[PDB]
Amino acid sequence: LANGTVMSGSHWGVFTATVENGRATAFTPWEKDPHPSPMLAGVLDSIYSPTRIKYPMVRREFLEKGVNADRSTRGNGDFVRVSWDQALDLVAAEVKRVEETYGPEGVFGGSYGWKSPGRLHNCTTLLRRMLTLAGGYVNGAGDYSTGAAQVIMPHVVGTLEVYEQQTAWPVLAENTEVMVFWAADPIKTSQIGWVIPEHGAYPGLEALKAKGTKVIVIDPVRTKTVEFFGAEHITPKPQTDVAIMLGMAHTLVAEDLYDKDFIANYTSGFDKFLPYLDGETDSTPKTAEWAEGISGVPAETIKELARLFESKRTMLAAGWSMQRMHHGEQAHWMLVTLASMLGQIGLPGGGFGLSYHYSGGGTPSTSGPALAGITDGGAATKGPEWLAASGASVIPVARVVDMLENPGAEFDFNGTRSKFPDVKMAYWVGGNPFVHHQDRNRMVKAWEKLETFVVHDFQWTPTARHADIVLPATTSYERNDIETIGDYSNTGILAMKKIVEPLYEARSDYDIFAAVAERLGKGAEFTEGKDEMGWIKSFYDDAAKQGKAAGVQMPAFDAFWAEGIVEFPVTDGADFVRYASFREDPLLNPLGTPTGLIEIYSKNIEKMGYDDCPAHPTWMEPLERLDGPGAKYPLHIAASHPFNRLHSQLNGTVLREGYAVQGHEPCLMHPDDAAARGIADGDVVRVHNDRGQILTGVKVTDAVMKGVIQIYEGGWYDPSDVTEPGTLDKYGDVNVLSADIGTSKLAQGNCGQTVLAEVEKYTGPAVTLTGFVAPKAAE
Ligand SMILES: NC1=NC(=O)C2=N[C@H]3C(S)=C(SO)[C@@H](COP(=O)(O)OP(=O)(O)OC[C@H]4O[C@@H](n5cnc6c(=O)[nH]c(N)nc65)[C@H](O)[C@@H]4O)O[C@H]3NC2=N1
Ligand SMILES: NC1=NC(=O)C2=N[C@H]3C(S)=C(S)[C@@H](COP(=O)(O)OP(=O)(O)OC[C@H]4O[C@@H](n5cnc6c(=O)[nH]c(N)nc65)[C@H](O)[C@@H]4O)O[C@H]3NC2=N1
Ligand SMILES: [Mo+6]
Ligand SMILES: [O]
Repeated sequence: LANGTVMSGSHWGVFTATVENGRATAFTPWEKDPHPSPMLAGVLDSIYSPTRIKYPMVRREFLEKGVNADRSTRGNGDFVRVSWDQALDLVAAEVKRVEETYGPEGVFGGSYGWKSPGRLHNCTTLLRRMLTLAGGYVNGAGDYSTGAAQVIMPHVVGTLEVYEQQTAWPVLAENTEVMVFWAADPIKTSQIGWVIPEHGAYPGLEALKAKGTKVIVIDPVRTKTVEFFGAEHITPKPQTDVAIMLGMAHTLVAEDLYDKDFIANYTSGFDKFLPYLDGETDSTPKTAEWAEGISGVPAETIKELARLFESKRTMLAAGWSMQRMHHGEQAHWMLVTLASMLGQIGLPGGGFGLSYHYSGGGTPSTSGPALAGITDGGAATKGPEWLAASGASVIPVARVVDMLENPGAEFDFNGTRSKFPDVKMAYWVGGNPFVHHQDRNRMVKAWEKLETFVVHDFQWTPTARHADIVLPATTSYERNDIETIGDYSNTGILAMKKIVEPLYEARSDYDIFAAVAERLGKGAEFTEGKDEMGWIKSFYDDAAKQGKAAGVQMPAFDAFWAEGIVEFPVTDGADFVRYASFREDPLLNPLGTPTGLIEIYSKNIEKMGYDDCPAHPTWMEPLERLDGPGAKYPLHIAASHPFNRLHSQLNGTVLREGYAVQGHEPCLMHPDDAAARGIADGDVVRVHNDRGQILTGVKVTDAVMKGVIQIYEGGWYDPSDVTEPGTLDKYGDVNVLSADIGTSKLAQGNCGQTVLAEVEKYTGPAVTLTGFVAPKAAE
């Protein structure tokens, strides 16, 4: 049996595995990783945990009745174990039947999800590769992270902005005087990467603290970011950040401090925004005192913050939670507008940055080449013949349930009108929509419209428990692959080597789709005559020929594989200043906006005439907010990203023991809010509102501000009874309480953090958790 060490990587970093008699027994972090993540131990455990999917399973009702099956029982665990040949035939038959009967509009292939890194074993692209050969599919656009901000930014600054390289960390160390983390917890969220992370922000944060720079955190929760710096902490009522920004802007106008030259030469439309700010249009001057009444943040604090930002070199590093809410578009639009008034855009250490908390943004980029990977083939096809009627071929990701509920209906998106297709089948790989999507009870009922639902995963998630057909996938650690280290830095290329043999009857997504493509008569088209190592060698060889051309030397494929990693050099990467060239000469280097300047007022958005997205940053009442006029529930749920999970990943591993409270997902509550309900620390509680009800376990702390509770997203939904409408979730999936609505007509983003609820001590009948053990028939 195999004994030795093997280096690989993941979403949590680079590591070395210890293998003993063919079993991975420890994962040790890479020696050059400046800040390893404590979740590595959970990654290892994820391979062997009790929720690992062993065999291909078919839903008993679906097996016996096909499309006439009762669809209300999806999720009850009544599965039938089948052979791979049986399951593959069924999957291929169903894909073919739906394509022939309904056309490409009948198959939803968006399959949103964080999957695993790797250029070959990219399950979502592999699924689209197969669906392409099958006749077509409906896809998803945008994402659940910057759903509103990625659509508003291009109308304001010209590009996406959120997924672009930031002013380098070192530039910040020598020039920044005031660092503001606005709705950002970089310490918590910098642990993972889309591709292998280099954890480059930790060293960057460490240099700011060593320099003694003043740090301000604006967040309702006292996070590790606050604690790490001993920062001045401002706690607004969730969803009122725009009110505070207007209050600050108003102060800068009233005391005549803002930068008129900056505004005059680099922006457009300020004069159309001024009247609103002064109350000329609505009779409501947006003062610091007016902001105080809405946000709860003292008027004088708001004025002192405004003045400090204007007199010191300030960097506004904003997170994404505050645009994952109703009217999300205004949050970063107003932030840029405030940034414009301060006049530091394009100066070393000043301006704003939207990716300092995500995937190493700000870590100096190397001069290394770009790495490519398997494609879905669409760019060299001549896909479906599509047209309105049948409907749109692309929907904004968060409108999947609206689509199911309203086939043929029209919807708005960024100035256009399209129709919802009539989807009959959904195929999901590498995602967990039964945890990640909003308003669980609404979505549980809307799923009944799908005849067939196919899922691949290696863990028994809520999504997999609800499938008609479940196929067991392998982890990254049971195969070979290649991937980039550093989403922005491009630190190097890593060989992701196989650690152990596939467990049970698990198969890679690639092999599964290969076999399904074979049954549709398209085997060679899918595989291209290459095997695993042939694909990986061609990605590397292409990068090397690109490297060569640019003067970067790279070893031959087998030399690279023997080493396991290539590292690229940093040349001018550490001196990068975002927007510097625009500041230096705006006429020669203008933005990609109609006017070529920062658009505070948008004529383009004006012509769309959307009620929920005015032509300039505006304060608007959200669906529900803490202490809002007529608010029905009293507590705001900060349903943010989990510290010891990657979304739902690693919930069914040994890490859960360290944070669960009586077996349930933890809930942070302030002592005063606990006292009022006669709630003691460690008690099981019922959290509920009009959309659903869930059980969590309380942790009493003053880390959360009064009026706010913290229940992280990602908990595995564990319904008491799937056939009972609004059944109680026994574990703690925060998305059973959120609403499923668009941010506005412009972006249609998710409003996953626009949630209010009530909490009461749980006194009902004892409950048995069943989400962390495999379905009985799957053992
Ligand atoms: N109320 C909410 N608040 C929020 O803040 C919140 N966040 C969003 C955002 S920001 C995201 S990402 O943009 C989504 C993430 O949902 P996702 O389904 O990507 O989550 P995961 O728990 O990472 O599911 C991944 C899934 O894939 C499996 N897997 C891994 N490797 C592969 C593979 O190679 N083969 C297969 N077939 N499967 C793979 C994992 O095991 C895992 O189950 O959440 C939003 N919701 C929010 N709500
Ligand atoms: N460890 C960890 N696990 C993860 O699951 C995770 N996921 C990754 C992904 S996919 C992304 S897209 C990003 C998300 O990065 P993002 O900035 O969207 O993260 P959140 O955890 O949702 O919110 C961050 C902070 O915003 C605060 N906040 C909430 N609402 C308000 C409010 O209205 N006003 C203010 N001022 N602040 C508020 C929260 O309290 C929290 O500390 O993180 C990434 N990093 C990840 N880290
Ligand atoms: Mo995200
Ligand atoms: O994401």
